Amino acid sequence: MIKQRTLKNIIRATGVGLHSGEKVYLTLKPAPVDTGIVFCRTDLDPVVEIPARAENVGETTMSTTLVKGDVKVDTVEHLLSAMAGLGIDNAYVELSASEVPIMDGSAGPFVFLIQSAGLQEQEAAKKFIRIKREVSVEEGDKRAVFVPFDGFKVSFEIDFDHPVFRGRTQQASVDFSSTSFVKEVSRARTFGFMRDIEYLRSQNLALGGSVENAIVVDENRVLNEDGLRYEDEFVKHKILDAIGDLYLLGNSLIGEFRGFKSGHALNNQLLRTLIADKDAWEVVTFEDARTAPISYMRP
Ligand SMILES: CS[C@@H](Cn1nnc2cc(C#Cc3ccc(Cn4ccnc4CO)cc3)ccc21)N(O)C=O
Ligand SMILES: [Zn+2]
Repeated sequence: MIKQRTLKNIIRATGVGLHSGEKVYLTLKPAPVDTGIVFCRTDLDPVVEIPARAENVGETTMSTTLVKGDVKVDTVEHLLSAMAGLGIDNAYVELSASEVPIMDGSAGPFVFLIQSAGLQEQEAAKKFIRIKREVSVEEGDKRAVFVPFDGFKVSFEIDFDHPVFRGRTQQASVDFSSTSFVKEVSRARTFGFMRDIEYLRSQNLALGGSVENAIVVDENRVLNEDGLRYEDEFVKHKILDAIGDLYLLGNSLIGEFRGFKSGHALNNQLLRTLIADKDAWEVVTFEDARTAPISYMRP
């Protein structure tokens, strides 16, 4: 059987919210079978619980925000990507503030935190959502699509408005084996252009941002002293974001995602459209892991 997974132990991290600039304490707690990823705001009385599900998304401007009443959890995409990548089904994420800490701007520190706490396989079949039919959404020149594929694959194209490393676009495609996410995606940091960042800062946004958690591109040159972790780090980061948004389906996907200048807003539109189109998907489990189209690393 491909089994559900949780953490073996509680683990803690601290960081700053990139948007809010607030110091936040993060606790990952093990959870039992069929819990899913549940976020909680520990700083509120009573404590408020928000399942990490498409129906709980309230804002998608520059990050995915979960909302329940007037209670928000901002920037869930990078932590959710790490959980998707490692195959964590069940976890409580307890936050002392309205934003997940940015860490280094990738999923790398979250996958390390999770793999340090250890993975616990549970005595229940892991649930997958299979893409049975193509589903697509467009808005102007932007496109996001689910395509049937016996496995998990994510393609992305981004269009910069000017030349960066002497071209206007980057494309990447990752056909996932057990090991692809940690090695080729997890370390891809978020990025901003200096002129955009200057504008975001003027409007009192990106208050936690720095070279320590973001690639800063001034014109066509990277300002970060040590440069890039991958040649195509920027498009690999959009693949990271997309895997985090896809996990709001609450079950691991069997199929292909393609993004063309997509972002959190259109990614979330795709998810809502797929969820509505019940003939395009079906929940499945694998009692024989050897015949399953997706493998996870050993726990
Ligand atoms: C959760 S992140 C999101 C994409 N996203 N959205 N907003 C963002 C803001 C930034 C930033 C930044 C920043 C970097 C350095 C500095 C210091 N500074 C300024 C000028 N000169 C200096 C050097 O002294 C100031 C701000 C990066 C990515 C962003 N994402 O990936 C969603 O998925
Ligand atoms: Zn991101």
